[PDB]
Amino acid sequence: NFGSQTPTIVVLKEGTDASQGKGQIISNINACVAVQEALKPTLGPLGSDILIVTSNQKTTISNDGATILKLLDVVHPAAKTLVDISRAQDAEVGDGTTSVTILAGELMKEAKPFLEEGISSHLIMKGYRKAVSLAVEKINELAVDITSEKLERCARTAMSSKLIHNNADFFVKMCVDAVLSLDRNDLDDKLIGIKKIPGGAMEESLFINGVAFKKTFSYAGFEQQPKKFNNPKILSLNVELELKAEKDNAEVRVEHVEDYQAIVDAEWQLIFEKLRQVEETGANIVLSKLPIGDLATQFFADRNIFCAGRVSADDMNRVIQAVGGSIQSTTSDIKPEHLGTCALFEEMQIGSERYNLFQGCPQAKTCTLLLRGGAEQVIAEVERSLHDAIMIVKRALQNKLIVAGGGATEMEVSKCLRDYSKTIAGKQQMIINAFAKALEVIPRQLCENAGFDAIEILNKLRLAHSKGEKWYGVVFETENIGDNFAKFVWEPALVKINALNSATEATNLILSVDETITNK
Amino acid sequence: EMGRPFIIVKDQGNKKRQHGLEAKKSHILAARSVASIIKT
Amino acid sequence: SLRLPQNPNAGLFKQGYNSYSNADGQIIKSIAAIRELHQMCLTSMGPCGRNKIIVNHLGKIIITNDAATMLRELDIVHPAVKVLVMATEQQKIDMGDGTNLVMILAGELLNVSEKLISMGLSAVEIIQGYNMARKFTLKELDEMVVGEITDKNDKNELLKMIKPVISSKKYGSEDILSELVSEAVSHVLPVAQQAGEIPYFNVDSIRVVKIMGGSLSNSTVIKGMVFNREPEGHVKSLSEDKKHKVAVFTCPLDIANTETKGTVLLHNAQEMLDFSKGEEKQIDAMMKEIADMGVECIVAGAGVGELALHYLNRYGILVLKVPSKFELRRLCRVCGATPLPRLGAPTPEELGLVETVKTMEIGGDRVTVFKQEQGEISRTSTIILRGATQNNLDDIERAIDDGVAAVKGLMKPSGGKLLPGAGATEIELISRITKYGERTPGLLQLAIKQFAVAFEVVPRTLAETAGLDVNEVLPNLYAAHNVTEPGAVKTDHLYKGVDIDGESDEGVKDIREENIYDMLATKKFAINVATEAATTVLSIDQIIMAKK
Amino acid sequence: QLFNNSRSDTLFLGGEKISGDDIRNQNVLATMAVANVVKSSLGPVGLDKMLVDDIGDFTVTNDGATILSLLDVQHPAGKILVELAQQQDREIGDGTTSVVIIASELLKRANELVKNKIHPTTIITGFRVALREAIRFINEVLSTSVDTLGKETLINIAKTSMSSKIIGADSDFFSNMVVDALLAVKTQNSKGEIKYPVKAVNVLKAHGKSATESLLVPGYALNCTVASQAMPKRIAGGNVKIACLDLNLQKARMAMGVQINIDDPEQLEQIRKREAGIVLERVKKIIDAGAQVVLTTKGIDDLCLKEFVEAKIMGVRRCKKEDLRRIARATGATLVSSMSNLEGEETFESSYLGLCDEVVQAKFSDDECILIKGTSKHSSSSIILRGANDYSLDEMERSLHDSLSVVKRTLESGNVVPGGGCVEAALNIYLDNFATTVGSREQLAIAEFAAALLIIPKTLAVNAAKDSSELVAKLRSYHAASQMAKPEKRRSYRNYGLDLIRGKIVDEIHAGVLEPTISKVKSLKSALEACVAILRIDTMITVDPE
Ligand SMILES: Nc1ncnc2c1ncn2[C@@H]1O[C@H](COP(=O)(O)OP(=O)(O)O)[C@@H](O)[C@H]1O
Ligand SMILES: Nc1ncnc2c1ncn2[C@@H]1O[C@H](COP(=O)(O)OP(=O)(O)O)[C@@H](O)[C@H]1O
Ligand SMILES: Nc1ncnc2c1ncn2[C@@H]1O[C@H](COP(=O)(O)OP(=O)(O)O)[C@@H](O)[C@H]1O
Ligand SMILES: [Mg+2]
Ligand SMILES: [Mg+2]
Ligand SMILES: [Mg+2]
Repeated sequence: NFGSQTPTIVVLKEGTDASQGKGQIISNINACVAVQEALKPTLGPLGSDILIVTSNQKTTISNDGATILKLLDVVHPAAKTLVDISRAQDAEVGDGTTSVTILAGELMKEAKPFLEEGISSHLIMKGYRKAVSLAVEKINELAVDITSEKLERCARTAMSSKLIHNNADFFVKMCVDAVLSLDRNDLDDKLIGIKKIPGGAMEESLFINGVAFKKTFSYAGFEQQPKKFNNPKILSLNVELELKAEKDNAEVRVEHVEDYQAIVDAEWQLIFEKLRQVEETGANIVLSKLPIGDLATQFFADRNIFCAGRVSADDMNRVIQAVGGSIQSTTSDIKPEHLGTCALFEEMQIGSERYNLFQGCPQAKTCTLLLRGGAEQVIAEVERSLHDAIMIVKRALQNKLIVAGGGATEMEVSKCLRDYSKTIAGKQQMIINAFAKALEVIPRQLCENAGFDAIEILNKLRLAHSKGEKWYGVVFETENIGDNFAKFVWEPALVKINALNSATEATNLILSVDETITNK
Repeated sequence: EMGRPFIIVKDQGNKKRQHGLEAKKSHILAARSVASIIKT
Repeated sequence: SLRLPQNPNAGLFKQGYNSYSNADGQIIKSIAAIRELHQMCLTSMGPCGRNKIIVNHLGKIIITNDAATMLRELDIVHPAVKVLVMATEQQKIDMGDGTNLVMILAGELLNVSEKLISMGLSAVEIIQGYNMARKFTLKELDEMVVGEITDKNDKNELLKMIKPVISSKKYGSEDILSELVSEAVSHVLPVAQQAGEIPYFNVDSIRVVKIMGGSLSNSTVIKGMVFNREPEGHVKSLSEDKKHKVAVFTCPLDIANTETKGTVLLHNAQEMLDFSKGEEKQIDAMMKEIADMGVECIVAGAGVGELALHYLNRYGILVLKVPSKFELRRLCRVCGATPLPRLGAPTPEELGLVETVKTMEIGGDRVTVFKQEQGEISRTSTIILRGATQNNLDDIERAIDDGVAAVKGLMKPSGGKLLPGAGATEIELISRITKYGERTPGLLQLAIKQFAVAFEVVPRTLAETAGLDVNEVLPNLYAAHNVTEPGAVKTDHLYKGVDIDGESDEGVKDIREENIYDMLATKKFAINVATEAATTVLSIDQIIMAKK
Repeated sequence: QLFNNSRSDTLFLGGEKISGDDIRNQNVLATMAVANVVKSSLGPVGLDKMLVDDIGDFTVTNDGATILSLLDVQHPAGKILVELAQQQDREIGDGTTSVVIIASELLKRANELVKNKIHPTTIITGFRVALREAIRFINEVLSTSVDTLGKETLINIAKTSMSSKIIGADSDFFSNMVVDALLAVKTQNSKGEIKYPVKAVNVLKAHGKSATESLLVPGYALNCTVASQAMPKRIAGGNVKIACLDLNLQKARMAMGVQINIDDPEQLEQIRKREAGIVLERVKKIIDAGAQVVLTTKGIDDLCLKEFVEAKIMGVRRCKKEDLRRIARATGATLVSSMSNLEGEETFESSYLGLCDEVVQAKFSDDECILIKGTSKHSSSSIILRGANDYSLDEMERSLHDSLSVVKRTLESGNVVPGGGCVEAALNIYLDNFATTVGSREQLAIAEFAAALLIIPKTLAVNAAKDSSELVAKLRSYHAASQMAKPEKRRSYRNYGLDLIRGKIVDEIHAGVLEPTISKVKSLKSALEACVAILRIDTMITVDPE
């Protein structure tokens, strides 16, 4: 009434998208399938890799489903569900992140023709939630207690689809002794830490019983310190050795010139007092987080005592576990029994970078590897393979289980599910049989990267489950299909358990959402 | 497209994608340009 | 003739001001504006309800079917819609239950009011029709109540309360989600039966920790609080048992500093030589009295200096960082400790008891385990929630809070007062108000009879979201209520309700076997807020907006 | 999809060239984008759609023939279904909705077949071998037009075409009008072969009353206005002579490009008087012949109007050329372009005049039309539609036009098949056992072809807001048991389809739903050629305009 315009009130602020109609939930399916299109060729040891360059011009080459989704910034609400299941699978088990996204996207693709029909949204989720319940119990039948036979086989299969997999005759030997240094109930993720050195060849890497860190700073009295110790004593200290104000405040009031000379001499004596207490204990190596000036470094040079500083907090945490020492935040409490040691100490230069080598300790929980490679991504991909391979043998120590891989898992689980759909329902049988065919995308796509015919393989898989039982799977070398138990290819059950639960939860989340609202 | 903007990743039109034989040919010719410089 | 007078004397107000009145169909447009966001919450109603995705301006995505949570991130324009938005938020705060009912019921009262206004009913007579019908509605709810919770804690009885509430929010598996919430409730209850003490409960006691990875079946209940923390000096499994003595300090551990111009004063070199060793003896003397009391763990509320952390590692005392306030406040309720600011020796009566403190890898990071045991029971237990996606972890946290809020409804009133579920509560009120509309002479019976028609949305929504025809299923349900009551007592026909999928044709027999019920305390405020929400919209004859 | 490919690396093209699976993915999206329209318009439960020209005018069109014609699609593969919907009108005239949905589904399910690495030639052969057995199976399951004693066919033939249209509820009334209209306009050629000249029935647009009160005109109705108002509005009596002339009755210039040069001024007037006198010489022969109605293709000058009023003759001007040809055969008149014969003399013969019972001009809602009824030589028919507005009659005009083409196929070929998803569901069970015999890589191609035909019966239940599974699952129960029904009628199990109103499975013969057999043969062959051409495109090259 205040104007002739009389505008029409809009319920939502301008810029809000629309929804409902027909195809809104279909838009979320095509978004996940398109993301799946990139991760399908990366499946299998013969698979390829994806080159991704971000807005910062940072080159990264990854076939991992978790790393690929971290590089790209996904603004699509439903497509971000594949990112969560990729990071959740990589956090616990570390392997199968590519298979989870491929499986989760296939469950949405098989549910696409069901949404176009009169099938309700909740009726589709009833099929996936019921089939995953019988699928987890089927994995327990696939697994074996394997208390007999006492890391070697599972570490070789984890390196597949990724670099150095052909070098598994070498790097796998270091992955076995890496986690064995970690005692049960601890299994520290930092102590397996690996440093990357640009340059060199990856075949020149070697195993070290302890942590190796970068100096990052050049000391004027560094060369005067011996680089070869026959029986070194490592002393971890949080003290800051140099000439500086002591605690949090600096002020000096001196009335007389005679007392002014004693103030300077007192500062030198207090700094040297902390230096004498270190020499009286016979500590050959001193590590500190806080900076250390050239005054304390030169004092340790005449005594043939090694000095170091600037070391990160994560590296010195590995020192205490390597030599079995302790952290002393003051120099007055240093006692002989708190100092660690090792067999020998030698400083070797690797790729124009000198490191401190800790090795030869009787009991050491620290494992640090030095990797080499031509490209900056080569040294990144190797540790990326080693970090994922250690988590496989890490979970094997808690529970020892073997499940046949190479598509053998999805074919045996889908067999018992087709029988369940035959006995009951017939309303749900269309959904259950679709779930059995949705599990077949993993063995089908994995055989497409090798150039083999998918029709000939899949037709020979279904009819062969009589005499093949649970261990019947695909063989790459002979191009034929044969028992994987004789092929020695092994894999823990924790990979397939979390893969079926993450793919079902991610699929049922989007199928239960028919509307997506984006403000602004 | 169905009539609504489809964007999976930020900076859609900015980033490009190479695949197939054309992706392999561009990588070999990129090394041939560097080789012929070093071979001299 | 070429240009209009363009509303002369419109310069009395700014050009951004607009006037909208009940005349010229704007009251109809306001009701039509409700239906835009009403259908959004209709598909989210019930156990088969569909969750919705809402992206805010910052990029955060919250996937939930709760009407109170969805309307928070949405930007509302129409003024009368904010009346409906703020009405659903009050229901979530007060009772923590029945949020989707207030959104749907208040929206249907305006839909049936469109026919009432078209017939010529004034806004005054329409308000009086809903107020007189609501007073009769609240009186019939107390007459139709069946059963009671009786004892506070039971293993079976908690499955008839929390389970039907969490069935609508992330349905999934039934017994898996019900056992996790029902376990944490039994720990925070003081019990102490036959003592005659006044029961007490806290809705913020139970905390849900979101941890990505794993599966829902791997979740468990922890009697203690779980934080993501890295111990400074060392990690200790504390296998030496005999429990522990723990102390909590809300103040940081460090030399007391003067609040004004803290400065080191050294007159001569004699005072400088003893200044370095002087500060070392201060922390040593203060931390020695704590170690002599047998305190193996110290909870700090701020940053602790390195000089203080040195002597704590000498006696093997753990160090915990508790930032802000509320995180540290709930720690003392677990062990039963009283914080004190000073760094001196704590009082032995104020020391807590925690048997084990463990650090293990759950979601890839080190978490500290405060879990308690059978004896020396603790309060404010936490529930570890494992999931593949973080979006599911957010609504399940609110789904557990809905079950925790249902426990609060067992304290203030005399009992639980279970009502028939599956929509049987709103359906029985239809036949009772219909008889009430005839008993009232005059023109006010038009708004009373249509007030019961608005209750038909509950059976129609549950039937539509279940994939069933509302034309076949709904009239078949009235056949049980059309036979009224026989010549004999003990009539079980009040348990008939709406079924999801399955064999349809009504079904689920009597809901007494299904064990799904509703809370009476929730339905009391759900009808009152929804009625006042629609009454406020109908009581406004003219709406004025600014700037747009 | 995903990120755009690089532009001509080492290829040196001025346009855009994309290769790989991105072409076949965009080709499916081209057919899926145009299908979602045609999908919801299929079946009696389908709903009309409104197209807007942005100029203020709207167009309500149910079938996908005009929808795809109006909607501009610049995608190269998207124009195939646009031309396919325009094609289906040419051969059969009906089925534009089913041919687009089937052809879009054949490509949709084939998108997963190429991911198997199966070559399209194996996919194409699998669809063609299954089609050769499908056409033969349709000829085995057809039913004769005999049925019971009475016809009981042509009435039910029109009711199937009236479905999906707003007049579908009135189909019982319009069933007798379409049958009686086509039987009147039938002709004979090829020494005994009966032909059906579709579009010969005039469709008139009138306002008022209702569609149920539309009267079938026993004869031809010409749409035009009376020349002069002084002419008699109604002509009665038997044997009404009608003259159809294609010659201009207006005064025209002498020859074309010549020039008239006059020397003696006394002849200036006499030469000009002859130019106006020659025109009236042809009118004098018409008046003496007794022609009551004079039909002229072009206009009529005022010189010829005064002679028609005095002689009580009805003149008509601005007649369509195609309209007068149907009047000549119906009334028996011979079309006269000019007055002449083999001899040098010029005269008019009475044999060129037609005969009918009555000629009357009716005026309803600003629409003036001359009703010609009771043609002795050859009967005719006309339908006057009544509706809300002109655009409401635009859909009713095309609704009756599709019904004339369906009845034509049943009279020429008496073989009909039941509707409601009977043919699409019966071909599935027949091709399931046939694919197992061939095997190899063609077993999956035939299996997907039988499942692609399921989109037609499933679309019926989706647009009806009912449960599709219970209707399709019970549908297969009769067809799967029909192949195994085995000889001995007691067979049954066949000719069953979905009833969308009652939600039950009943016999389509008793329900009155039948469809021509030739409509299934031409639809499956035309829908396949659209899918074959798309599956064979590896690379799309788009050259920018200069
Ligand atoms: N040597 C092998 N022989 C057969 N199958 C293998 C072999 N190595 C890996 N696979 C299969 O490849 C699949 C993917 O393995 P991997 O690359 O470790 O996970 P992702 O593809 O998620 O990175 C596994 O499911 C496994 O069955
Ligand atoms: N399995 C079931 N069968 C029948 N009815 C159910 C079922 N689960 C829930 N309901 C009913 O659906 C209603 C949903 O309530 P809702 O509005 O979601 O409460 P809130 O908003 O507090 O979550 C409940 O009142 C309950 O009676
Ligand atoms: N009364 C009916 N009952 C069931 N199905 C029908 C009925 N009428 C038509 N149909 C089905 O609808 C489909 C489309 O029919 P129609 O509308 O005549 O063609 P179009 O959709 O191409 O215009 C046909 O295949 C037929 O099987
Ligand atoms: Mg892997
Ligand atoms: Mg609830
Ligand atoms: Mg038709």
